[PDB]
Amino acid sequence: AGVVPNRTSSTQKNRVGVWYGATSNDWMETNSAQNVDTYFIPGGNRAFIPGRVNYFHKFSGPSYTIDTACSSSLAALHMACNALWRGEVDTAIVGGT
Amino acid sequence: AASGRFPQSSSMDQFWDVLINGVDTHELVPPTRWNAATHVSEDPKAKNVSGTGFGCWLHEAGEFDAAYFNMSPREAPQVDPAQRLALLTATEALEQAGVVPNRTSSTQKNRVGVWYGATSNDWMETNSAQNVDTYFIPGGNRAFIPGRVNYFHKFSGPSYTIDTACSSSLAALHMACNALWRGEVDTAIVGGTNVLTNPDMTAGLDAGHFLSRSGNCKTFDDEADGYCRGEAVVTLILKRLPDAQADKDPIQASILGIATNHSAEAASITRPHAGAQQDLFQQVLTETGLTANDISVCEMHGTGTQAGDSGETTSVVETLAPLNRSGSAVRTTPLYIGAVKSNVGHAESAAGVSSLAKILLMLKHSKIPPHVGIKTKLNHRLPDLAARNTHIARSEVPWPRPKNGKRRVLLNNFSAAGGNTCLVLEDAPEPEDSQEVDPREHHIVALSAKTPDSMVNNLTNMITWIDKHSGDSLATLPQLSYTTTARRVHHRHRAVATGTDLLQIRSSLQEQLDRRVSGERSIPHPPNGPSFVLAFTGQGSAFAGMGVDLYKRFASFRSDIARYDQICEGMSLPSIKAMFEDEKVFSTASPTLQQLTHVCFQMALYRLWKSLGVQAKAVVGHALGEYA
Amino acid sequence: PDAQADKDPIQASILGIATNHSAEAASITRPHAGAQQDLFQQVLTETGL
Amino acid sequence: PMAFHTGQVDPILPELLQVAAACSIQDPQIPVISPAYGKVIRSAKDFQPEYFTHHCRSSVNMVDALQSAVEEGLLDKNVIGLEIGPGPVVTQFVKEAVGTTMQTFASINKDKDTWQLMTQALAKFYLAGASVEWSRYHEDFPGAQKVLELPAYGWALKNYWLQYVNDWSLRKGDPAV
Amino acid sequence: KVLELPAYGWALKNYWLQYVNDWSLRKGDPAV
Amino acid sequence: GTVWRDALKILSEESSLMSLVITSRLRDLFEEIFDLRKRFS
Amino acid sequence: AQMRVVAFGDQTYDCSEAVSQLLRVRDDAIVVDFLERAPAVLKAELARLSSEQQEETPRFATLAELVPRYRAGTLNPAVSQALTCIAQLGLFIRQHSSGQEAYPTAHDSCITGVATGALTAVAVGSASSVTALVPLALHTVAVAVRLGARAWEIGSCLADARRGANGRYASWTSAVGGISPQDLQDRISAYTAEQALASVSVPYLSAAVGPGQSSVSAAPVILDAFLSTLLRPLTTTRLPITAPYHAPHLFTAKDVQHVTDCLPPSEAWPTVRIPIISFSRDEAVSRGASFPAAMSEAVRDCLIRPIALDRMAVSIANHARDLGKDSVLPSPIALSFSDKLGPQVNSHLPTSKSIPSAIGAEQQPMAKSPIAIL
Amino acid sequence: RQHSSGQEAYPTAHDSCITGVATGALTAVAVGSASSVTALVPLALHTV
Amino acid sequence: AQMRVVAFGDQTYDCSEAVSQLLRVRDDAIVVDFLERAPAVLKAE
Repeated sequence: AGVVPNRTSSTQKNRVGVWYGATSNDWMETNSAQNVDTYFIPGGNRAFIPGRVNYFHKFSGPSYTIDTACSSSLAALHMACNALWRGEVDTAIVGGT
Repeated sequence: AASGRFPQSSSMDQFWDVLINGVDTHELVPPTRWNAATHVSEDPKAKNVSGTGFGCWLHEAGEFDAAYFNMSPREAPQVDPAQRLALLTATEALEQAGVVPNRTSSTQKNRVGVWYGATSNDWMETNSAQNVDTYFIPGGNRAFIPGRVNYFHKFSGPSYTIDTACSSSLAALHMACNALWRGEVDTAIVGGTNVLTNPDMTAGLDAGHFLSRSGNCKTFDDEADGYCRGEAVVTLILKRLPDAQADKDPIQASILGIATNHSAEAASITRPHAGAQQDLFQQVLTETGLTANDISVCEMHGTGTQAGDSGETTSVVETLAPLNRSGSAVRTTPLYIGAVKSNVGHAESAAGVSSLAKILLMLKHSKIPPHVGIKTKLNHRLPDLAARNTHIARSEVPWPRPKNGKRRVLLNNFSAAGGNTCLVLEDAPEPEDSQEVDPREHHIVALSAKTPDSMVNNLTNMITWIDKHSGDSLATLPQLSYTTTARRVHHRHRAVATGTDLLQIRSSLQEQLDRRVSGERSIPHPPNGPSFVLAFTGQGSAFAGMGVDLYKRFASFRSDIARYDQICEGMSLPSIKAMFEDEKVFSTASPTLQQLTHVCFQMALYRLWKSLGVQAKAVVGHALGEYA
Repeated sequence: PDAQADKDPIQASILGIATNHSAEAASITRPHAGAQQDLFQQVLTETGL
Repeated sequence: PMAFHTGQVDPILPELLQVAAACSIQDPQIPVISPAYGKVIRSAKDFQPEYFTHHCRSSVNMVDALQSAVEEGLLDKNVIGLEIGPGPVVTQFVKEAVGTTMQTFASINKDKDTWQLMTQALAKFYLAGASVEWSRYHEDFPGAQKVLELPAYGWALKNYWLQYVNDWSLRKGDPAV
Repeated sequence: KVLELPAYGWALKNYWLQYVNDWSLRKGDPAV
Repeated sequence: GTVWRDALKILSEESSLMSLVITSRLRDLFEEIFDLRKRFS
Repeated sequence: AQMRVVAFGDQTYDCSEAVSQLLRVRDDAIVVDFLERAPAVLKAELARLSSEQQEETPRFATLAELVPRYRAGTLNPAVSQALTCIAQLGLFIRQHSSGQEAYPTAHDSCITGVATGALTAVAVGSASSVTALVPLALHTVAVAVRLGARAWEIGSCLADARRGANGRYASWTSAVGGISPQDLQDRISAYTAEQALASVSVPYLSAAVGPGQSSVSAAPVILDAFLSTLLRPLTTTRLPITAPYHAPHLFTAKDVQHVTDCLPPSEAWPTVRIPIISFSRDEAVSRGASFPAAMSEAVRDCLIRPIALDRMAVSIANHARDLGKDSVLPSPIALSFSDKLGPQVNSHLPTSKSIPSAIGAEQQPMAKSPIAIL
Repeated sequence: RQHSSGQEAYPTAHDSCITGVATGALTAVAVGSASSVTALVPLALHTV
Repeated sequence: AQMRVVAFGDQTYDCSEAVSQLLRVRDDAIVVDFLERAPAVLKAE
């Protein structure tokens, strides 16, 4: 999308949100659970899926994970569309995992 | 309304008891969850062993009524305690709030949405995972936490689960306010759950130096090594103020604004920093339209971390307690800052709603409870609160509400996932005029259950409760009357009691209880949809002032009678409304008036009982009664 | 407005979207068609076609 | 004052017939026990204008209609009777028809109060298992309906739990040894 | 105008924690 | 009457998900107790 | 020397496409703010009602889920009334904020409406801006739902739901053609005399349309029976009017007073500055009346007086002459058979381009907008 | 706010005049060029 | 026959309190709409 943070008004860092649907974290239940360590909880909780994206690109807008089960992603899309609709964010990042 | 289950608390009132008595509820993990001897070590070396065992535990979290929510004994265990408790609290909140299925227009099907925050599903990872079965995903998936609340109560509105980690439920509150301000819903159900059965959650948190190996959260204490585990479940009922006042529903407080940002500028992925938090606090103050002085109390997200507490405190004081350039306080009134986490631990997902719950009781009882997070000495990193007229109440302080004024509060729920969310809250609208006694003299109390054993239990518990509250006030019986009748979700087996005062209610329920205890087997009376035949009498037995109480007390009935009267007057028939308004007319009243009064009385009365869902298998009528 | 202002690429455009819950279901397992149909016309209204 | 269901009402029957003829008749949704015919009517064919003249003139046969009902199984001791009207005159007739142990009560009577008869009746009724929407019955008093906070409803709870056992979480990743 | 160009060339390595010894089938059972 | 006796237990353990399960267990009701008992004969 | 007339319609116009194309509006914030807000004042007055309304009350999540049950005929008069009113206000609020169209003024324009449109008309005539129209417009939403609601009270009282309804609500009104309103009135009177029917249950002439056109309302059982007696060359066509209206025998002044009880008493209510053409009365033109009084009067038009649509055209023209205007623009909003209005009004009597704006302004705002997937 | 929420009538050439100094001049142009708050808003954004 | 004059000021007047009070407007959507588009078009310029 050619997005460069703080290049234009719509791409300013504080106007950018993230929303991602996720049905489960099997990684921390099965794989990292065999040996728990310091980055177990940073690596396994669902909230870090959108969070990590905000931290890397320095987006100070909202961060959310949605679980409606098999509709999670469109539910997240709905929340994101609502944010653009109410002016809460200029740009919205929507995904599903 | 708000209902919930917190540590050492089966209700909001026992959580007031936890707070006002300065109770500190942390304790070693009970054996029901996991064994501390094997899972906890002073210095962990072996894998999946943690340095701490402590948490504040809901010891009754497993308690659930399978017969109330339509569940079998094989299905109910496999349901997560977050789901079960969410159903209980949400139900209770509907009983305390203004929502019953098929009542007013605010209670319709899709107009009622549900949002719940959840940061952990341990039940499906640990307990149901030992033997998987059909009701594994039916009982473990978080989407069903709001889902089941929609299925049972037949609320067709939206259903969402939010996971912002430790900010989850307040994030869900944000979503709820956004929908109430989109028109998607009006009744909103907001809650949060955090019931955990996995030791790995603990061990991973401790591996990340999140948890405190000494004790509970110590907010503001000079030696503070982390937060501590805590468990809670909440559900609230929310409505836009115009509709809430339209129905004269109870209102404990009003949320003015809520906002969310993220701490993007952080030097790490773990600690939220102060700049984003301050920008958020001022954002909500500007948005809602209030100065520092308007907020007299701030419920902080205190995790009992030296860095977190000092950082947040600086953002709060720099917003709500700025200092003049000369060095004098800008505040004219005092700020009292506190953290609920010092008592009931760090509920993570349910932390936000727990904090809000604290406020609702602080608002109700007009008091600020003591702060127990300071064990030894105040933290040296904190800014000088006394010069800014900020205070940590060590003992309870009078918190009276100014005359013709509303004190407002700032609440904070933040997450290690770096999202930051907070709201501004306000006292509820003053009454319309003042208190008034219910002119109804005689009242009706309704009891229900799906099982005879449960029935016996509810009878006993109701009798004991009456013995507790018998003499507090006269308004107890009208409130509990209109409440038990309208505000409840009843099932098949059901008991009734009437009287002027609570004593008569007790005598009735006691009598019925004796019938249950003695001379009643363990099987129920027939559950067929218990067939009714309705018998309609002729005008022979009619008398003066017949059904005046029904005409003065019941509006649906009054509507029907008034309508029938106008229908009569337009057809060149006598006016029957007078017979119910005034009794003296019955002496001189003509056969047509007598007869029409009788038949109108019967049609209205039939419609009244049908309004109670009385399904008539058939009807019989004697002379004139058949017309009805 | 922001999209066209920044000369961003646009592959398509979402008119609208909606959500309800199947409350009238027999079971927790299977969503039923009445709610779904009401939701389809719900988005056809919200979107306007 | 007059004597109904006798030769006295003979002159009013033609005009009454026209009154009945101006009406709109539909099949009953539930059976009608008819004392006029001493029979259970399920069809609109029997409610024609002649019914109302016949009713006015003919005797009220409770015994024949009730006995007709019980023989069809529509009524028995398990069924609930409810008096909609002043006084329990008709319920006693149903009671005498089906059996002495049938639960039948009334609500509005001149001797006892409304609420007394109501608790004795409604108890036994809803004890039998019936459904209600109490909202429609109480949604009343636009100015006196003030609602305040009260504690929760009494719960009858049992412990449903799957015990975590054997400490298998510490052995995650290890084989069976 | 924005052209569709190749995505960033990633320097990729496999980062994985193998699930081993089928311990999920023995959930609830003792060591033995 | 044997199958009349067993079917009741098959009901008690379960009681449309549950319905399909009940009839599947018969082989191995939301739409189509006495109606069941008579449907056997 | 041209005068635009803003004409609103009744229940007959299908507003499904209307409401549909309204929630398409992303081009102004007051449209979406008002349309989203409409359920709030609506629900604030939806709760004070009888029990039977609480029985068959349909579900609707927003103003969207009403559409399928509207087309299916399973939507009640109270909500379908409010929905038509919302659609009319939404189209106006659109056209005059989104559409960059100036607001009506007493000099160059008048307002008219039929049944629901009368309520809508009071609101537009009482404001000096769209932004000032918004609150009055919502108060009108509440009036509309209480109007349809009370109509359904009495209508349900007259006749209950039919067995073969299956949730679909029958139409109390039908359009007749090939006969003059007076001659049809005579046929109604004759049918009344020959058949045994009550005084409230009688058929009546609900509207007078044209020299050979009119509309009659009765019960689906009764109306069917009456319409069955009218034989060709006469015409009979169904219409979606789901409650009795325009019946001075069924309703009185107390019903009007009650429908408007949702308007609190105050002295700051704006008056009707734009003249409203109330053609179904003795007084063709009414201006200056207060908003509550104007509303109660419009409610009385809906509930009590018959529609005289044969007097509408000339009524507009008379006022056009009063202000010395040669011709009129029609600007219909959700009006059934609106295309033929313009010629009809101009028969009694003897060109547009968009305005561009700043780069990014002529398009929609940055609040709400059809989100692009980049 | 004064002329919509405040329900204050919009200025007219007959009964009123507008003036401004520095910034006020620009804003004055905008208020002087509209008939109504609705017609003032686009000219308002232009003026910003 | 009184005539109202609408007088606007310059930078010398402190508009901090003004805008602080204008972000509080809710009753009418055009004010929050104007204050929504104003900073966006502002930063766009």
